[PDB]
Amino acid sequence: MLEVVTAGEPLVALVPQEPGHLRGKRLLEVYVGGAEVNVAVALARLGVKVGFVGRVGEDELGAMVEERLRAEGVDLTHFRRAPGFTGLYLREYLPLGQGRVFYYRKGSAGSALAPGAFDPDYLEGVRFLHLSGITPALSPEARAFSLWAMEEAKRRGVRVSLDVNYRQTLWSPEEARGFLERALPGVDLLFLSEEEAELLFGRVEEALRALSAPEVVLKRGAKGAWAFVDGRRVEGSAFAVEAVDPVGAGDAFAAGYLAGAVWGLPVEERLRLANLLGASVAASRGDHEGAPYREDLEVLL
Amino acid sequence: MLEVVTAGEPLVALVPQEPGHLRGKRLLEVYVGGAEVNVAVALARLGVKVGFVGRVGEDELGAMVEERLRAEGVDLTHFRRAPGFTGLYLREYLPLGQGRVFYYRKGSAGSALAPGAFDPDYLEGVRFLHLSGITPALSPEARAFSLWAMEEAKRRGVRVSLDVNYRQTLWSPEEARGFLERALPGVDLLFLSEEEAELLFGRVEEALRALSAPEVVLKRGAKGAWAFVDGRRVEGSAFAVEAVDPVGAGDAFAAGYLAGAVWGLPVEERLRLANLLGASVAASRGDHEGAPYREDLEVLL
Amino acid sequence: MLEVVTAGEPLVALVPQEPGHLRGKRLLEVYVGGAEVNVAVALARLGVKVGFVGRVGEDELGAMVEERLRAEGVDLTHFRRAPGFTGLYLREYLPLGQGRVFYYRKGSAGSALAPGAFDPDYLEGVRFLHLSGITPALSPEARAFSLWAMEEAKRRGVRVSLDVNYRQTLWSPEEARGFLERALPGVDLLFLSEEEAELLFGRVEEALRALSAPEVVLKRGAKGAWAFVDGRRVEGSAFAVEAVDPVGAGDAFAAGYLAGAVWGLPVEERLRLANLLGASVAASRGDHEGAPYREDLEVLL
Amino acid sequence: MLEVVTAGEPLVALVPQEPGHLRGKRLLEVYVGGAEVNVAVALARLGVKVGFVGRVGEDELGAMVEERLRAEGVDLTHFRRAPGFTGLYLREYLPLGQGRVFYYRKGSAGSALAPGAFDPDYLEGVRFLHLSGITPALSPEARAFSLWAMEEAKRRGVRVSLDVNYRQTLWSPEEARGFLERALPGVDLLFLSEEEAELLFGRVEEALRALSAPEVVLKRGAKGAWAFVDGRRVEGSAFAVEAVDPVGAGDAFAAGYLAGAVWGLPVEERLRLANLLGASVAASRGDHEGAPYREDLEVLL
Amino acid sequence: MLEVVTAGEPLVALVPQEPGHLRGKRLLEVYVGGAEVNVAVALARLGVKVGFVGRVGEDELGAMVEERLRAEGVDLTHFRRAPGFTGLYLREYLPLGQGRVFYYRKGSAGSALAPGAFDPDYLEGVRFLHLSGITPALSPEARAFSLWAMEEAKRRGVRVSLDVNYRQTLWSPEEARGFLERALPGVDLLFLSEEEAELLFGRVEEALRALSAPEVVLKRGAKGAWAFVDGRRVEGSAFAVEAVDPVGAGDAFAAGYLAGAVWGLPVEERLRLANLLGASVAASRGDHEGAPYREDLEVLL
Amino acid sequence: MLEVVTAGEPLVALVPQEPGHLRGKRLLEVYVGGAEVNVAVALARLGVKVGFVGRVGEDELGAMVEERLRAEGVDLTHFRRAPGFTGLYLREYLPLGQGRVFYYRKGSAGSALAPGAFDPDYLEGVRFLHLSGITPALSPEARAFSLWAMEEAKRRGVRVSLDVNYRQTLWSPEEARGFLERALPGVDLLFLSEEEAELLFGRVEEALRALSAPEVVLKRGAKGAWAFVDGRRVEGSAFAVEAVDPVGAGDAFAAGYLAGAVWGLPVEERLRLANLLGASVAASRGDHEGAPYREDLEVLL
Repeated sequence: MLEVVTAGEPLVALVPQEPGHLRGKRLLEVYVGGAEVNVAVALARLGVKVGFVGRVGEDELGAMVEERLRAEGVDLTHFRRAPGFTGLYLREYLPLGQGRVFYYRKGSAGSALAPGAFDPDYLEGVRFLHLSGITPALSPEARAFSLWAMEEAKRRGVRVSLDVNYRQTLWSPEEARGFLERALPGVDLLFLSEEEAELLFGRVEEALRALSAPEVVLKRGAKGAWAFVDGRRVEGSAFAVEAVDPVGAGDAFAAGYLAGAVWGLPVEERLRLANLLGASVAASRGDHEGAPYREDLEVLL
Repeated sequence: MLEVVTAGEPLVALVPQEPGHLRGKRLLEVYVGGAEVNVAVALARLGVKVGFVGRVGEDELGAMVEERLRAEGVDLTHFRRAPGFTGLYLREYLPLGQGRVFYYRKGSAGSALAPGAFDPDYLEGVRFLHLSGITPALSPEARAFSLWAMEEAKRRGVRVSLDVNYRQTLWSPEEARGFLERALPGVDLLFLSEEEAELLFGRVEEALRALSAPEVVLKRGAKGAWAFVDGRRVEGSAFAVEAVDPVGAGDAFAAGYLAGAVWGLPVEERLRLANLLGASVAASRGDHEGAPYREDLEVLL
Repeated sequence: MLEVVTAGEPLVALVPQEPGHLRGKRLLEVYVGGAEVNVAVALARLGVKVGFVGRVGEDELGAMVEERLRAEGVDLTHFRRAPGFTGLYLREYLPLGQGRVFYYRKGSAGSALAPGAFDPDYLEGVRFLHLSGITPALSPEARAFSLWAMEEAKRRGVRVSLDVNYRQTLWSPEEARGFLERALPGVDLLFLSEEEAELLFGRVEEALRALSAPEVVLKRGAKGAWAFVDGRRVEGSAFAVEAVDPVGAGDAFAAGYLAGAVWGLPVEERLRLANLLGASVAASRGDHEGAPYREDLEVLL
Repeated sequence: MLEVVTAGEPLVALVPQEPGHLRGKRLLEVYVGGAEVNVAVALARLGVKVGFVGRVGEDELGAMVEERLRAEGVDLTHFRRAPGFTGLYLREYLPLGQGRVFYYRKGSAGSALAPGAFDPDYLEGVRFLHLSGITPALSPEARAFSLWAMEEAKRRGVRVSLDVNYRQTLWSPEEARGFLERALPGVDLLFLSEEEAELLFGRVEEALRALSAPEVVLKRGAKGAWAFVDGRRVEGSAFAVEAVDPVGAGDAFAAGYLAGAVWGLPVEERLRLANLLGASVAASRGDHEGAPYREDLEVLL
Repeated sequence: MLEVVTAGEPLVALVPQEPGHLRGKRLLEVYVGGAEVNVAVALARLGVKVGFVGRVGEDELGAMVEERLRAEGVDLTHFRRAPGFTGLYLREYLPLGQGRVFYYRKGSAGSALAPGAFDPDYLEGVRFLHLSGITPALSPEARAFSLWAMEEAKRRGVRVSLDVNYRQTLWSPEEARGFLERALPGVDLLFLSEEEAELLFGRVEEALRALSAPEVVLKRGAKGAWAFVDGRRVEGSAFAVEAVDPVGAGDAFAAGYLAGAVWGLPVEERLRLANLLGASVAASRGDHEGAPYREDLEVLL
Repeated sequence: MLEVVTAGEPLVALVPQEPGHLRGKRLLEVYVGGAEVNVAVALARLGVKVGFVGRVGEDELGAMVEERLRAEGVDLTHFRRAPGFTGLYLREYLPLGQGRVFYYRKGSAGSALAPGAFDPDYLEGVRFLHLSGITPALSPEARAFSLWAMEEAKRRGVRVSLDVNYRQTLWSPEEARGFLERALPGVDLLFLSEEEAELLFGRVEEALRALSAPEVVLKRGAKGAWAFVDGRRVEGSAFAVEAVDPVGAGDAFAAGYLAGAVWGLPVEERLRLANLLGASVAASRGDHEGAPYREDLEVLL
C-alpha cells in the first residue's frame, strides 16, 4: 500500500554541462524535474511506496518522464500522458553564482490539474500527501485542485505536507499569502525557507507567528535548519559542502524529512536525514540526480 | 549594398547526436535554425550581401542567434532582441527514418512580426526579398507583414522569392491555399516541393497551372528538380547521396538557387548550384551546418 | 495479462564508441543486453505484455538492469536483485569486421537460475515462453531450469519458442546437440542460423531433418530467411543494409517474429516484421538500442 | 562612435579539458585569445563601443578569430586577414597548479604590426586606446608601432592605457624596462601586477616610484589591488574564489576597470568592477570565456 | 641496470566521469591500475629504472596493460600475457564521498603468481623490491610467491619495501596479521596508514611496537605523516588540497618516498617528495594519472 | 634484430570530429602522425621488428609521440626528445571532400635531421630502410641526411624503399625532380601515385621511363595499383570502399607492401596486403589509426 502520494507538474530540465551563459553553450543535458517529482523519486529511491499524480503531453518528452518515473518505482496509478505538450525549462549557472531560469510550460498538459484529477480512494491508508506551492500557482484549476486534494486527504486521515516554494514568476507575494492563509488550516507539515518567510512576512519571525502549522520546518541555507513541533524548536546539522547544482536540494531535503517521519523517527533523525538528502542532490548535477538509495543509508549506518 | 534580404522567425534547434527516440536521449546538440535564417547564412557564406529581419527574445538563446548571425556576416540592421522569449524546437530522427518534431515557439518575440517591422528603404537597390510560407502561418500579424513586405519590395523593384514550406502544424491546406492565391500575384520566384503541390492541388500538375509565377522551381526529392521559366522547363541533376540530416536542405537549395540568380547565371547553373547546397547541408547535422563557403566553390571549380 | 514470458541472464555490455581494438579505447559506452532481455525489450517496445524472469547482483550494475527493464515496461514479477554480482562483458568491432568478445559473468547472481526459479502459475494464460540456447549453457542448474521451464509452459498450454544461439564459449557442439535432442520435443517454435545448423549438423540440410519442430525459422544472413510451417517454406525479404552493430539483431528478429505471431499474423508478415526489427537494431549501436516502438510501425503503415 | 580602441596580436588557444600534462591529453578545446583581444571582447560584452586592430593569417584559424570578434560586436574597421599564418598556443594546467605554455606564433601575420598599421583618424573622438606590453615585445616593428600608436592617440586627446604583461618568453626585464622608461611619458593609465613590479624593480615599492603614471593600478593576486590616483591609494575588494582558468583574468580585470572609467565611475566602482570581471573569467575555462554581459550587471544591480 | 623492481597483479579500472552511483552512469572511463603498477609507473615517470613482474590474460585488456607499461618505460623483462583473463574492476565515487568498489579479478591470469615467477638474478644489483599486501592476499600461490620473492631479494642484498594495503575483501585482519608477523623480518621499509594500524593492532601505537621494521612510514590522511628511522620520527608536510580521485595516492606516495631513497635523499626530502606524488595523483582522475614526470620536479626546483 | 628501419619527422595531428570548416569547430582530436611514423606503427602492429629514427622537442607533445611509439613496440634506439619544439598540424575535411591543411612545424626539433643522425651499424642486418620524399624537403640538412642515410644502407646491403610523397608546400616539382634524379640510383623500391607522376613528368607514362627503379609501385586511387618488377606489371585489387579519413592510407599501403616483402611474399600478396592496410587506415579517423594487428590477418586468413 502507498505510504506517500505527491502531485504536481513534471518538467524537463535542460542544462549546460558547465557554468556560463546559456547563450554560449551548444550542448545541453537533459534531466527530468519538478519539485513534487524530484520528491517522489527521492522517496522511491529510499524504499518508500509512493505514488505520483499528474499529466504530461503525448510527446517524446512526456514519454521520457514516464519512463523515468516508472524506472524509479513510482506508482503511476493516476499518472498518464494526455493530449497537449510537456513543460520544459532551461537553466544556467553563472561562474560567480547568479543563476537564471527560462520557462516554456504555460498551457502544458501538466498544468491542467483540476479538482478530481484522480480517485480520492487512492489516498486511503496513505500516510502523507505532499504538495508544493508551485502547483497552485500554475492555474486557478490547479489552485482549486490543491485545495480539493488536501481536503480529500484530510477527509481520509492523511497527513498534508507542503513545501511553500514561492515562485515570483508564477505569482505575487500577496496571492501566495492569500493562498496560504486559506490553505494552512489543512496543513500538518510545512516546509519553508528564510527568504520566503522574509519575502512574504517581512521577517522569518512574523512568518512563524502567522503560519503556525502542527509541524513546520525552516530551511536556513547552510546554517542547518529548525524544526518546530510541540512548541519545541530542534536545530539541524549545518553543512559545509559547496553546491554543485543546488537546484533540487530543497525538494530532496523535504523528501528526506518525509522518509524520516514515514519511518516514525525522532525529529532529530528526520532533520539529519533531510540535510543528507539535500546535500547529496546539491552535490550533483540534475534536479534530483544525486538522490541516494536505501542501501546507501544502510552502508552509511 | 545588400543583394538579398530575407525575413522570418529564428528558432533554436535541439537535436540528439544519433538516431533514436528523443525520449531516450540525454544529450542534445544545439543549433541555430529557421528557414529564412538557414537561407541568409548560406548566402552569407557564399559572399552574398544579405540582411535578415526578425526578432528574438531578450534571453540567452536570443543572444545566441544574434552571435551566430553576426559571426556569419549577415546584416542585422533591422534585427534585434526584444522583450519576450526565443522560439525553440526539438527534433528526433528515427532509425528507419520516421522523424517527428516538437515546437515551443508560440508567442515568441520572433512570432510578432507585423507590417512595418523595418524601414522599407532598406529594401532599396536590393535584388531579392526572400520569404517562407512558414512566416505568414505563424500569426495574422505575420500574415499581414508578409503581404506588406513584398508589396514594399515590389514597390521598390525588388524581386520576390518565396519558398512555400507548408507546415500542417501551423495551418490548413485551405488557409495555405487562400494565402498563396492572394500572394502569388506579387511573386517573381517560387520554390515548391512535389508533396506540397500534391497536398494542396491534388496533383503536382494542377498546382503548376494554378500557381504560374514568372519563375517556379519544383523540388522533386532525389529525382533532381525542374525549373520553369519562359514556358521552358529545365531539369536539374538528381543526387544519389544519402541524407544525414535533411532538415534544411530545402532552404539550402533555395539559397543556392538564389546565389546563382544573384550572379545572373543560366538556369542550369542555378539548379546545379541549388542541389549542391541542398546536398551539402543534408549531408551534415544541423539546420544549416554543412552550408559551403564561397572559396569552396572556387576550389570545386 | 502477459502475452509473452522470457527468461535468461541479463548482462551489461561495454562497447567502444567506434571501430578499433579495445586495447586502444579509453571510453566505453554502457548498454544493457542479454538475448532474452534484448527480446523482452523489443516486444515491450511494441506493445506486447511481456514478463522477464531472472536475477542480478545487488550491485549498481544490477540496479541499472532493473531500471532499464522497468522503464521499458517489462513485467518484473519474478525478477529481482539477489546477493552476488551482475555479469558484464566487453565488445570490440574491428575496422574490417572481425569482432571479438570478452566475458566476466561466470558465477554471477544471474547465472544461478534453477528449476522453480519462479511460480509456474505466472505462465498461465500466456501465449509464449521464449528462451535462448545461451541460458542452458551457463550452468547445469540453468540447463535443468530450462527443461523445467518449458515443461511447465507445455503443461500450461503455453507455446515454447527457442533461439538456439550456440555459444562455443559456453559449450561444445556435442553438448549443444545433446541438449537440443532432449529439448526439441517440447519446442513449438525454433529460431536458427545457417552457421549454427552447419556447425552442428554439417549442413543446413541435415539440421532441418533432425530438428523438425512444428515451426522453424532459419536466419540466413542478409539473404532473407526461411520459415517452415505446415510442410511449407516461405522465404523472407532479404536486406541490403550495412550493419552498424549486428550484436542483437538476432534477438530483435526473433522478437519481431514473435510479435507477429502474438498478433496472429500470416507467416509472411511475421518474417517481414522480424527483419524489420533485426534491421533496426543492427542499424544501431547497443544490444537492443534501435528497437522500434509500436507507434513507429503505425506511421510505417 | 568608438569609445575604446585596442590593438594586438590575436592567438588561438588550445587547452586540455582537465588538469594534467599535455603529453597525456588527446582532446583539446579551441578558444580565441590574446590579451588585447580578451579585453576588446569583455568591453564589447558590456556594451562598450570598441574597435580592434590587428592582423591574422588567411587560414581557417584566422577566419575563426574574425567570426568570433565579429560575433561579439567588435569594430573591425582596421582588422583583416592577411597573407601568412595565425599564431596559436597550447596550454596545460597541472593538478597542483604549475602551468606551462607553448607558443607557435613567431612570424605570424599578426606579429607584423608596424607604425601606420591603421588610419589615425580612427582614434578620433575615442576615450581610450589600450595596449599590452606583449605587443611591443613581439618585434621591433610592433615595438615601433606601439610607440607610434599612443603618440597618435595622445595627439588626438585619447587616453593611453597599458597593461604591462611582462612575458619573459619575448624579452628580458632590461628590454622591458627600457621600453617602459621610453613609453611611460605617454601613458595615462597603467595596469601592473606585484610579481612584475618585483621582477623589474626589485620591489613593488620602487616600481611605483619609477613608473609614476597619472593613474596606476596594481594587481595583487587575491589580496584585492590598489589604485593610485591624485596621490591617493584606494584599495579594492579581495576575492576568496578559486581559479578555474586564471588565464585571462588579468585582461578581464583591466577591461573591467576600463568600462568603469569609460562610464566615468569613481575609482571605487572601477576596481569593484574590475575584480568582478577578472573573477568571472577566472572562474571559467577559456581565455575570455566567462566575461559577463551588460544585462548581467543590470540584474546584479 | 634496474634500480627498482616491483611485482603484483595489474587491473583495469572502469570509472564514471563524475560523482554518482554507478547504476546511473552510462559512460565509464578506462584506466590501468594496480598498486604495484601504479608505483612502477610513478617511478618510471621520474626517471627511475624500474621493472615490473606480473601476468595478464591474452585478452585486449591485457594488451592494453602492456602497451601502457611499455609506453611508460617500465622494464617488462619478466612481464607477459598468458592464457587466461585480465582482472578488472569498477569504481564509483559518491557525492558526499562514500565510495564503493566492485571486483572481477578472481582467477585472473595475473592472480597466478607463484614462487619462481621470474629469474632471481633479475634482482641482482637492484636497490629495492617493492610489494603490496594486496598480492599475498590474492592466493596462497601469491602468498608463497611474496615470501619467496623478498627472500630472494634479501639473498641478493636488495632492500624490501612493503605497502601493507589491507584489503578486507581479500582477507581477515587475523590472516593479514599472520602474514605480516611472518614477513616483517625481511622488510627494510614499510608503508602503513593509520586506519590499517588501528584496524589490525587496535591502536596506531601498538602497531608500531609490533611492526618495528628498520624504516616505517605512517600515512596519516591530510595530517602529513611520520617517518621512523634510527629511533627518530620525522613529520611530513600536511596537505590542504581536496581529493579528486584519492584512488592511488597511497601508491604514488610510496613511489615518491622510494624515488627519494633511491636518490639517497634525507628522510625529510623523501617525505616531502612522497606527499608531492600522492597529492598529484589524488588531484587527478585515474589510478596513477596525475603522476608527475622528472622534468616537472626540475621546473618545480 | 630489426627487419625494418624508417626515419622522418613526427608530427601531431589535430583534427575536427566531423566534416566542416575548421573555423567552426571547437573540439579537436589529437593524433600522432608523420608518414614514416605512420609506417613504422603499421609494421610494428604487424609483428615486424622496426626501428624509428628522428627527433622531437622536449615538450608535452614530444613526450606524447614517444609514449605512442614506445607503446606500439617501435625500436627507439636512435629516437629521442631534444631541445626545441614538436611539429604539429591542423586538418579539416570538407563536406564535399575538399580538404585543406595547416602546418606549424618549421624549425622543429624534428626537422633538424642531418647526416650521421644515428649510428650506421644500426642498419646492419636490416632488410629495408624506408623513407619519404617529405623528409628531404624539410631542410637541406634533411636533404643531405636522406642521401647519406640510404648511402649507408646501400653500403650495408640494406634495401632502400622510398615513398615519393610530393608536398607542394615544402618545395617545387623541379626541386623534387632534382632530388629524385640524384637519389633514384640508390633506390630498390619506390612508391608513387598517379598525380605525383603526372605532376612531375607530365604523364604517368614518362615518370615510369625516367624513374625506373628495380621495383616500383604505382598507387592509382581506388583503381587498384600496379607493381613493376622484372619488366613485369602486376595489377592490384581495386577497392570499392568510401574514405573516412584517407590521410595516411598512402603510408599504410606502403607499410603493407613492405610487410609482404619482408615476409618474402609474391608481388600479388604484397599488393593485396598493401590495399588491405591502406583500406583499413582510410576507413578510420586518425593518421594511422585503423592500422590492423598481426592477429587480425590471422583471423582474416
